[PDB]
Amino acid sequence: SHRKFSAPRHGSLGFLPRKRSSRHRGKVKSFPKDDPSKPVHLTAFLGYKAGMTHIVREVDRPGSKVNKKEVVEAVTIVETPPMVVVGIVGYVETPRGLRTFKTVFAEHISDECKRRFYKNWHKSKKKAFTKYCKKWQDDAGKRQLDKDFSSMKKYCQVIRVLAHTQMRLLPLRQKKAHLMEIQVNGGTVAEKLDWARERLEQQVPVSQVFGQDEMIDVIGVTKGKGYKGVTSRWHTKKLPRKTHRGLRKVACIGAWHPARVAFSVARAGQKGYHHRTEINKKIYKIGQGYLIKDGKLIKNNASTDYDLSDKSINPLGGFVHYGEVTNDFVMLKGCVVGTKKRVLTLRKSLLVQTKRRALEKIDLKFIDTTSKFGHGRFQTVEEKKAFMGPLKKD
Amino acid sequence: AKFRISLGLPVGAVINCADNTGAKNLYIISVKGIKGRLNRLPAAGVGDMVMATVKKGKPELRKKVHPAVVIRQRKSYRRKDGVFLYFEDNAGVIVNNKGEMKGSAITGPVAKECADLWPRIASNAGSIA
RNA sequence: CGUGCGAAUCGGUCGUCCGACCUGGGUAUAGGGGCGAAAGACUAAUCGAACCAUCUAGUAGCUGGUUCCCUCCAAAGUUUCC
RNA sequence: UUGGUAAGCAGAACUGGCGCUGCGGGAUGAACCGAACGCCGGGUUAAGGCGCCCGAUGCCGACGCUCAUCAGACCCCAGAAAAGGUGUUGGUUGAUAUAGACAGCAGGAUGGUGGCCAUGGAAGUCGGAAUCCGCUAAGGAGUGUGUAACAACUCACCUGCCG
RNA sequence: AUGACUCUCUUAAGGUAGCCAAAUGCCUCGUCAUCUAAUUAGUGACGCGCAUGAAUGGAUGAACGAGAUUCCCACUGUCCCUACCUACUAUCCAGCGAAACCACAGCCAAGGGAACGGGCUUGGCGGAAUCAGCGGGGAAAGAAGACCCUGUUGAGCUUGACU
RNA sequence: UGUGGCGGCCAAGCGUUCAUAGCGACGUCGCUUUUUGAUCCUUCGAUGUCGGCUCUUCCUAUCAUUGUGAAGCAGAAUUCACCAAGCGUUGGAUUGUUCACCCACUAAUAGGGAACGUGAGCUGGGUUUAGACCGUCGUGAGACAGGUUAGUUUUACCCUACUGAUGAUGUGUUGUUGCCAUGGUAAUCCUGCUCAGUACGAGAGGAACCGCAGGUUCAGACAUUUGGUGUAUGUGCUUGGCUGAGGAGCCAAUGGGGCGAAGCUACCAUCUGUGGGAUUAUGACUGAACGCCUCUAAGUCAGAAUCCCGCCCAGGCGGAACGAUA
Repeated sequence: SHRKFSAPRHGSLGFLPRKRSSRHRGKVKSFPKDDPSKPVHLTAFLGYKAGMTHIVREVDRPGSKVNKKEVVEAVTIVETPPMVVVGIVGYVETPRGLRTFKTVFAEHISDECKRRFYKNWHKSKKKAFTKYCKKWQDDAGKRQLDKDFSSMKKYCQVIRVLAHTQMRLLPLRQKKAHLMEIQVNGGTVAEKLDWARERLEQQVPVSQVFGQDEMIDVIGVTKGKGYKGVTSRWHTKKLPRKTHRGLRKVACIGAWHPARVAFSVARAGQKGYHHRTEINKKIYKIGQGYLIKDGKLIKNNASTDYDLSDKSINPLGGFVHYGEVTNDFVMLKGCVVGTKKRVLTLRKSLLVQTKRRALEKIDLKFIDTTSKFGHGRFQTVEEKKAFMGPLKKD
Repeated sequence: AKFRISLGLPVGAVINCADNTGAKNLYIISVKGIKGRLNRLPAAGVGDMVMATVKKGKPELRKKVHPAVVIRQRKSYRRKDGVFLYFEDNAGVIVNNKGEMKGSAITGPVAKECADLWPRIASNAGSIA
């Protein structure tokens, strides 16, 4: 006998192995598909979640009732010190998949990157890549090496690069810089590898991977939340107040006979810290860091064209629970996964993007700095003194 | 076309009236346009078009269902522009099925989402929002 | 609480509270018997007939059980009268 | 073989089982098919089998039938018909043909007559029983479509090409 | 339509005051009126009353009620739709440390079978040892079914059963 | 499997005519087990026995939507059939309901199974113990598918199952980056403008695509802004007591009360939700069988909420390529 009236159901039945993710950095499960027509470029990159604030813009979309009017849309701030290549890595095509073929490293690998090979840097003689480099300046290691760069040049078809972050430049406690494979999509593998080598030990900035007003996809790990109940985890109906042993439950587990209990049904357990891949997050501006010149330091990030004050995206008292943002940044409309301080893999889209809500070019008119630690009313410290006069300290 | 709102007038509320019919109370029996879900109480807000019983007025009108419209609200609703906006009361008029008023004028303001939407109230209006 | 603190408790909310009120001591009523503002209530954790010993190992066309091996033969549920 | 629509239902005649009984076979199991047993060596068998699971066709085994966008594969046994087919395949009866059939592609398809009884009309065409000849190579007192009556257009039956 | 009136069979008389779809009316969610947007509900009349009716008591009524029932103003997490906080446990550690229950045990399909198998048959399959939860399954535990039937087994009640 | 439920064959006639658009008298072949019956095979040293609360899966005999054929289809609509069970199928009054009937909204408010799904999940409102009152029966103890009032819902710490958390196995020890076998699976429906007061229609009425702009229903996140919490016991007030008294505060199982950072958090705040292949109905190109035709017999085309791979989630008693190696 049957269900008297119908509903729909509680939760998504693809996402269901609701376990605490095996990895702490978002894995890219799938990069795009290349076409030898277009020139070389990296695909992915690395940032850190540092904040959230307002904007204000004057909108064009002909048709709707918000045309040439001024909305406010919200944003996140992702901080992006430019990344440093240290190697290449070749993959081959097969009938059991994609076997990894040969790996090489640069002569000079930093100590934030010699920090990525250890569980303990305190006791260890830091001996990784000590015998390896050696090869890069003897006349019997220019040939063996370029035997092999001439072996990828034949056999391999997929080519990738490898880049360590820069945690000498972030305001965090830690010092262990993230190694991350990245696909290089473009010309025939000959060209693809003429470009790579040439970049070992160089810096690659965010101007080069991404551009303004783009549609990127955002990969990471969730804000975690503890072994939580069935009412918080799955979003069921509470029970009515008279129930003998509790009312934040499912009251019927299963029927009598197919006498098991099915993975379909909702249960207690761990809430959050899953892995997750949201899409189609826009880019409203790519920021510039604190460049010094001619004595003075220049720090106008937030300076829009429509108010030209001296301020950077940084708010009064700093961003909360994080730091100050000096290094060049990207400004995402909408919210993104993870806590503050947590590391956020980027990516292009797979899907070739033409609608109208894609091709919408953006320029802004306001960017928020009023302290988030409280309930702010002042845009910049100097403006305060001017409103308030001198205090009993002066 | 109509943007959405943050809504608070579900079934069996009593909003007061803002026309000169001989109607104080309006009582919402259901909302027009709504489809469903198990256990959800169907609700209207500003600009929506309710179905309504009058509860104390000119005996003429009491006992029967007329279509009403909502005009001011007590729930807070965010316009695109940035602001949260809210009123003193819950205020609405008695309408025939096609969208035209029953009273001559309105005792108060109107909300401009509900002075935008309708083609037959904004010219009765006291002061739009 | 419900393998409890309790073989009927404890908590918040409750009914009466100068009158057929509410309690200590001494005393009369004893089992087809007592007592009952009357529910078959109460009569030492027992009540539409209390408890202790005997007659007693009371009787059962009905349940349950019924202890070492090999050798040989091997049935009946149908007929009258209760 | 009696009651009951029927029941893995109630009830009786003859013989043989099961209960008390294991053994080959029917994947599976009281009753169905083979055979009834002290402990074992050779031999041949019953009923059933012979791709692998699994002993045995790993035969130059015979002649036919059948395609399924829900095929078929064994006594009791465990899935079902009235009604239909221009799939293909055997069979039975009787007509159309070198005197020129069967396609197809062309030319005719009449008057007395609008045949009489009914009905507001029955020109052949709801309807009723009756249902003829002058002409011929051939044209029926009529095969259908169409109208208030028709008109107007087919087909019964014959002709040229074709073999 | 309606029946003031008239007869006719019957018993010890044959229901007189009042009072109803009730704490009492089968048909029944009786039907006119009242309260709701909508009412097997509540209340105001109508009596045909299966089986209303006068100390076996009838009809009424101020006060009263931890008694049964309906609707309006107040107020609310009872609901739309759930959030967060605090106290004590639960959790982890040292010291002390019991119970119920237990053929043997413990992953599924379908098949037969005392007709709803964890063990049999055919398939799917099977990778030490364990911490927190849950309440599908063990036709879970708990008590020689309290219902029904039998027994030539009893008791408590009652009269025209027998003594 | 009689009664119930559902469906076929034959065709007198209904249909202005015309048996078959849409129906189906006399008759007759069946299917189902969401109706009650039949019977008693299993359970009496016990399978907890009415209906609502909550949750999942299946069927389909298709109520919506997708894809098409027929109408007695001019357009709007309405009716019969096909593939199709992808995705939904709601809020209220009287009643204990299973059933019934009315209000309103709607793309639509199709039907069923799962021990008549579901009491160591709840509720006990009904039935079906012991108190009490009537209305029929009996001289009576007593009796009522005649009605009423009040009447205690026990256990989990063992196995499994399901959800999560440590670990096990191999390549010499250990660490870095990765591939993907097999499992899991996601998005859905609807207005407005425009076409257009156009096609069609002698009137009344009244369509469609491509292109815009929003919306529901479901899913996955998030806290800049509104909203909720508040024992930072953070700082204003304030009542009763208490240290002789002012300044400094304490007890009243958080004293009350006012505004409140951080963190948690809500369609009560904002953010995102998607690409290709083979083919079902069906409609078709060449073309036989069968001198003519013919979607079919051999050959060739288009084709869809279905199906399957991917996008996404988890990663095997499955590998790989790289550095240090006491």
